[PDB]
Amino acid sequence: TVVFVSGATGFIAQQIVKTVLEAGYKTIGSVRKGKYLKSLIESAGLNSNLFNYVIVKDIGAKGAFNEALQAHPEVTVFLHTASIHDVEKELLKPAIEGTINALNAVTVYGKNVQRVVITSSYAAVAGFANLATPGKEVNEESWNPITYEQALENPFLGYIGSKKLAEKTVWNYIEEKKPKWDVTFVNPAFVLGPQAFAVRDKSKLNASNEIINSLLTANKTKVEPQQFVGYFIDVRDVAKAHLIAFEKNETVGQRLLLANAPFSSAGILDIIEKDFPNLKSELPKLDKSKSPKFEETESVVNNEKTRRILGFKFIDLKKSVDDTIKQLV
Ligand SMILES: NC(=O)C1=CN([C@@H]2O[C@H](COP(=O)(O)OP(=O)(O)OC[C@H]3O[C@@H](n4cnc5c(N)ncnc54)[C@H](OP(=O)(O)O)[C@@H]3O)[C@@H](O)[C@H]2O)C=CC1
Repeated sequence: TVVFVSGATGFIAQQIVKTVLEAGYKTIGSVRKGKYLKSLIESAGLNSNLFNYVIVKDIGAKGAFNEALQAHPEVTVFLHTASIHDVEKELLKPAIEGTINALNAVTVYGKNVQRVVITSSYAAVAGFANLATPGKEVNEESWNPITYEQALENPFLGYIGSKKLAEKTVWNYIEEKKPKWDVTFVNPAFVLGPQAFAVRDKSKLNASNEIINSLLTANKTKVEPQQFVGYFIDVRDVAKAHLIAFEKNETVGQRLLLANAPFSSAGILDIIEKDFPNLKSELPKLDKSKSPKFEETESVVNNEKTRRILGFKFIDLKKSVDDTIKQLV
């Protein structure tokens, strides 16, 4: 098998590129640095003859992957991973077009592709903010009731909208165009965990791991840490689920809800104080009033279907946080 991965230099994608190579599959990643990632795998001890790369400056531009799928027609898996606070220019339309630019380039040029795995999100599963359904039931088939108009009112709700709607463009495409490849959706919740190989900037991680990292850099930046609630998932569990999304035949047309257990910025902090006492002078005191309560925004995730299909045991929060902190010293 030959697995293509868009935006390979990303947080989840680097873990995706890693666990695939550990399964012996070939890999071909996209890059905006190609030697930054190839020097990373070989030095990591991985079996390093299963990876090359392509250069793609932008995903939201038309035909972004055509010359990538016209230089290598051998690919048979497409892992579309590349897709918070922005600048408030435009976040919705490039997110839906960036996906469409790939569904138009995988169909028009990549015909050796059989399975496509679109990395979506839990934001396309349950509602946020004014559409919060606290205490209510959500599962693989549930959908965020947010609309395009109700989105991009916030860099937060806009990201929530841009992720719920970009998955819709795949659902509309597979029926409007009726392609020859099969689709699978991996819907990761709040992804935590350590980098695939090596951290590059210890002061700022990805937007998701800053949930952990802000607790460390708070006393340096003198920034009161923004607290969060919701469901977490370890980046290694998401990486393993992306393989099952194309290696297994029962994941076809399934929205793999990649959520473990609830979490909280306060709950994550307690793990760091116990397992890393040398940091007790670097960890802050969280305000009990600034803390969002769980039973108020988040629904009840019913991913019983996904856990049964994945079949493996996920990484607990303690191991996820411990492995995360171990990298940043
Ligand atoms: N907690 C989480 O991590 C969550 C993850 N997800 C989804 O999973 C995916 C992985 O995100 P994650 O790894 O955590 O975050 P990162 O920011 O680390 O990943 C971003 C990736 O997308 C690429 N990219 C972004 N914008 C562009 C662009 N305009 N043109 C080309 N490439 C671009 C980046 O390439 P480069 O870095 O080289 O610029 C990078 O590889 C995302 O699509 C995210 O929405 C879903 C829900 C939550």
